[PDB]
Amino acid sequence: RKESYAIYVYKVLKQVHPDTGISSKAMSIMNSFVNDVFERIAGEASRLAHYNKRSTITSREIQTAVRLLLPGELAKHAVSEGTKAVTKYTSAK
Amino acid sequence: KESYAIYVYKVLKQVHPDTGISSKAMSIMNSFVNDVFERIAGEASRLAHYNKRSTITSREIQTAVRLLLPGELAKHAVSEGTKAVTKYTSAR
Amino acid sequence: TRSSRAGLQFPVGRVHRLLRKGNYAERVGAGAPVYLAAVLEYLTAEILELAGNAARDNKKTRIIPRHLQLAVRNDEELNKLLGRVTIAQGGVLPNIQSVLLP
Amino acid sequence: RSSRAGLQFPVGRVHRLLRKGNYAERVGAGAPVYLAAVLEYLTAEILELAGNAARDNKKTRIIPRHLQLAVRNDEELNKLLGRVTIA
Amino acid sequence: KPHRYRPGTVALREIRRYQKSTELLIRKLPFQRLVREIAQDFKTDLRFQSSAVMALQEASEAYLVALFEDTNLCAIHAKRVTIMPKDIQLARRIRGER
Amino acid sequence: LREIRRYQKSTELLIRKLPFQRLVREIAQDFKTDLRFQSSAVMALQEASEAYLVALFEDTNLCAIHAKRVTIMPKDIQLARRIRGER
Amino acid sequence: KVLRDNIQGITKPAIRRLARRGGVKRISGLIYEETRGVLKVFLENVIRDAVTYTEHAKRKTVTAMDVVYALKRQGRTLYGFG
Amino acid sequence: NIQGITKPAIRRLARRGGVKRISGLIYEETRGVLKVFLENVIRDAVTYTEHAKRKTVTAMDVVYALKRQGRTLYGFGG
DNA sequence: CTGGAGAATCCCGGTGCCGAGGCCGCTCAATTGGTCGTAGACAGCTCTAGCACCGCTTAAACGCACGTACGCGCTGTCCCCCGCGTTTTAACCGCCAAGGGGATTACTCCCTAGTCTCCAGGCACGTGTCAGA
DNA sequence: TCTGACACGTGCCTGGAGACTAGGGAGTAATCCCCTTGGCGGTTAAAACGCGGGGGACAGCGCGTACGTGCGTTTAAGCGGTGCTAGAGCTGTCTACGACCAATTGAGCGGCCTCGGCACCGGGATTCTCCAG
Repeated sequence: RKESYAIYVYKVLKQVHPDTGISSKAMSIMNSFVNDVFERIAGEASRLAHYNKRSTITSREIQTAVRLLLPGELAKHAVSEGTKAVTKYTSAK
Repeated sequence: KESYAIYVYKVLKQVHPDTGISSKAMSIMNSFVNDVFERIAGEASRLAHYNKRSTITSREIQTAVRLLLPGELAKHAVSEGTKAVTKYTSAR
Repeated sequence: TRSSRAGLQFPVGRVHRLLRKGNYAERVGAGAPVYLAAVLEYLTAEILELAGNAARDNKKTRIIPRHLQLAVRNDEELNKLLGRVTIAQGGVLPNIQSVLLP
Repeated sequence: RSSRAGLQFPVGRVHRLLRKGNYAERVGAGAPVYLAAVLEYLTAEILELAGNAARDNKKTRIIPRHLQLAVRNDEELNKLLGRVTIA
Repeated sequence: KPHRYRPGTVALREIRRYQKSTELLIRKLPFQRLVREIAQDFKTDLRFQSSAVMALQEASEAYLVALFEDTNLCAIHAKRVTIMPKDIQLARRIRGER
Repeated sequence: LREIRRYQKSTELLIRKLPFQRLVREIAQDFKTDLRFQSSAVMALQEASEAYLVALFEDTNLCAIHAKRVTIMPKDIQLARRIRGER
Repeated sequence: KVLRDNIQGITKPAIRRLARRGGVKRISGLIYEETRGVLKVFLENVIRDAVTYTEHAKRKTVTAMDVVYALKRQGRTLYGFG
Repeated sequence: NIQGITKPAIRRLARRGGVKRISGLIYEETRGVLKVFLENVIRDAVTYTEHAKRKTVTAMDVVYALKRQGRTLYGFGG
């Protein structure tokens, strides 16, 4: 079998560009990229989890950590796409 | 003092029983030992993480120190550190 | 599943699996996986947009190392978050200075 | 167990900071023993530097002036600590 | 009739072709054998990856990209278009490692 | 003695507390409504600032020394901020 | 309550102490305010992530430990403040 | 046998890396630069090998090493 | 001074080399509500310092007149590392095989964190000279 | 020259230390396998040596220029001097929240494939440029 973190990446690619191919090297770029970005963000959430002196990591630490790492337009679509997406989910359980 | 105070001036009292010093340099060493401390401990954590191992012991500490600061300082570190571990394995 | 119920295209279950099995600490982030999935889906969408269109300017539909690195680096803030990274299959950038002209 | 390791520095204090640093649940069989012995070594090195550097001026105290003497004359940890200022 | 060039047209081919096309150029297997021979000083009968040595070529060329660009900046801020010992070493230094 | 001891021997903080403390207060208002008349924290701000000036002026200084100059042009601090990644 | 023009609090003779401590000669007055600009961007970065830190800590009178975490965020941790 | 490092081909991927001019002094010192950096990645690679019980190193191990050395590369997993 | 042959450089275009694409039951991960399991703020406020409180001369910055004291450009200068070019020598590309420990599955011996009891060095507070300002 | 906070000791801990108490992960045996050892053949990756050409940074020399020094000042700050409480940590707890599972259900997993994907020709079209005018 095969495994990567880019099958949903080319899914969203077909959501944006329905007739487009993908190189295998880019699939591993996306996989290593998702893991790298994940460990960085979870790292900063852990660091603030020290800083706030909580034994709990909730969404507050991650969101503010994202606010720490990316400055302006990533922040635009981060609170916009991120927070609005959280708004889209969190009305229910 | 919420620091490494008591052991630093403990051995400083072992070398100089009449010692006058300040808390500020002790805070400097507090940030130093805490800083290098979390460096080495984080290195052991990701060290066991990368090689798909669920154990962190003096091998992870040992090799982690070898990654952060090798050399003859590491040779004396495993010398007194390892022989010290041998002592603690024999004497408690 | 809850991933669709979150209004997500990315698997919220699998992302939460990265959270619990990632071991970077009673809970994990409440809205945080939705948040990160939204951001990563966004920046993913623009980088796929850049490689698809810019590569499509040469009639090709996949991403070459030139378009790999260029696709990554054409976002300035993503370049800031990835300033100390190495791009495997990247080659170079179009940063040709006039002093870089022979 | 620290004095019962015959060593100068605590294994339980440093071990408690290891645990509350929250790395993994499996703490080592002798991981804080060996780690505390290594920082016993190098901390003993910089404290011998503190005794000599304190005694530079018939004193028993190093100050950040003396810490700039030692660190700005240091190679190992001054190499290892780059972005660090002693106030 | 000899199709010889202008002094910089090779570097023009470098920027146009070699800055446009971005592929690895040195053969993986001899460098993999170099990793074997250098690896002889560590441990007997190690196995490697083709992908590890291709990663060595990738990290090698991107390494040359970073060293070349900050080496350039060290040259050009000092009003120089060529590269020296002092700008490669200083270029490595000014990151904050040295 | 002028440069080394007069210009280089001083390591204590150099500015009268209330004015630059109000610089900390003023600029701190200008981003989030506030660093205050802080006794030690404002001193940490000045110490941090001047230490950062030690770093940027020192690698800046090395860039000056190798480039056959003993004066400054802003391109040096721009390159230092570039290679550190401040810019 | 209203504060203007305190950038000269980073005084010129202090710039003589550290800048002339660096050994650089003819350190131009036309560059000092630009250096204060570098000070401006750096200090607003560390005050930036600092006020996000104490904003998470929801305190009104900021402690120096917040500044330590701020420099810590940029890897420029210094000794002598905790 | 470090002469497996073929210097004109090293110049070729230098050109591919965008290098515009190379002085004559650059070659041996660059062999020093790749010598130290390369001995770092093979070095810590060997430390990972000695801590574990494998004889087959991976490209992901090079990812781990570059993660320690601040030149992390994608495109191989991890 | 400009301006094309000509070698480096694309543009579809077909065709499958084979990889981007080709596809469904199931299973391993996994959704939902109670119990079990559980961590941080809750409003009010205490005493160090937060915000509001204040006068003068000398504190260190600001400013005037010597005065000094440093980079930077035109042009030469002779500098020197580079590239064409076929050929240079094993290495390259493509071909492979077959069991061995690599990779994987199974056996085996192991398996120390959590709570409480034991306990003793250590923290804030208080004296006082030689270390301290 | 002038003198007071940690050495030292005392309330008052409070975290090291250790023994139950269930508890689980790496070394290793065992099976297929990517390639190690050994074999194969044709094609080529790349670059010493010789010829060919321009090219790199940097000083001679001259212009030059500006903040520091010296001297003097100068109001906010130094230094001395206010007041009720701003707020940090604490106060007890409510107020409130969360994993595993009873129960299991759904898209990747497992399992295999595919047919045209885009690499390689096919032929043609760009292109810009460095040696010609």
